Amino acid sequence: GPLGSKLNDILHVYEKSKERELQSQLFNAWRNRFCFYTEECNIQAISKRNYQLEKMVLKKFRERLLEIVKSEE
Amino acid sequence: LNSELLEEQKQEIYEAFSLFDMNNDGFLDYHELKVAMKALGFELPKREILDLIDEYDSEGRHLMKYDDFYIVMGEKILKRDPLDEIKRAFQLFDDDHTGKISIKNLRRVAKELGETLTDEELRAMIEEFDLDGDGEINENEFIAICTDS
Amino acid sequence: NSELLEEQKQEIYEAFSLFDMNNDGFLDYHELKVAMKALGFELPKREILDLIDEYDSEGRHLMKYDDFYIVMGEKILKRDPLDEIKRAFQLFDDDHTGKISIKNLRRVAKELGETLTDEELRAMIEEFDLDGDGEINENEFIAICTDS
Repeated sequence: GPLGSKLNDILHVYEKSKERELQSQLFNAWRNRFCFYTEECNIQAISKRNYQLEKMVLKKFRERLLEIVKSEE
Repeated sequence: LNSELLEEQKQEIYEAFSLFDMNNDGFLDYHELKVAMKALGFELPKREILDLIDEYDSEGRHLMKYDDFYIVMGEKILKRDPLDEIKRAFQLFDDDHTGKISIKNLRRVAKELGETLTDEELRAMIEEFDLDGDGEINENEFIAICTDS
Repeated sequence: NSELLEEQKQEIYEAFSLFDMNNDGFLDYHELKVAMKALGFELPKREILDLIDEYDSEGRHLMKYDDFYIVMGEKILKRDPLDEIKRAFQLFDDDHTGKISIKNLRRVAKELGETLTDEELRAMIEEFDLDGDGEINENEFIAICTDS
């Protein structure tokens, strides 16, 4: 009555729940890609950086160990 | 390719029809059908609905059989451009109709979904996808969030 | 270009590969950000977006590997070697004692698959530890990592 025909009311309730599930889904997708790039990938990126920097230092160790051995004969 | 209806899609058709079969007889009349199509996103002018009914009717009644509904809605669903849904969603984020999703917009969405996110979390969510730098998310930016390329 | 170490060439290649989700030729803004992060570079958003534009002579708003190599090349060569030593020092000094302990060293080796023997580590402390604490502080670490 004050909210339309029974038929038209059924429609309203339906559209609302759909609008809600649309906002929920896409908000979730948004939030997922946000965590992908700022959490998952960030940790991968920091790991690669830190790993290569450590590699660099151990290559240095190797080189010096030689120099020490070469340091006597 | 997508030559067939997925399960969510067949489900959508069934549910929509079920909502408006008021005498529960596996048939919709013109008034019932008009709103059933609105529900699916397929609004048609009076005479086009009627033309559709006449096209699938063997015995002169302004009724539509579920099996027929299923076919007709089915091909309409397959032709659905997924972008329309993204753009429609953008409207629903943009309460105040500014063409942009601001932090106040997004906070409202989160709260409505029952999520509990600090304003910093909300600010950071925009920051990562705000390309032009104005601190809000425009339509093209939103589309980019909901895509793979 | 042709003045980078082999390690560095490999380093640039790996970072890019890590965040190439389509395995196509390029990265977008988000993949680029973390790619550079992997090489130790952290630019402001505007900078990264400006950087894409300069080399996107195509209009796709993606960044080509060819271009990534050239620009990261120059940045890597412009790395201050001493900051790298210092950043690396912090990575070794897990527990922040200000000295690289024998266990600090043995830990990293595990992580990298590497193994270094007791003899190697004493020959290392003997040569470079000048305090007498049997450990390596930052200055001692610099002497190790710099060519002399």
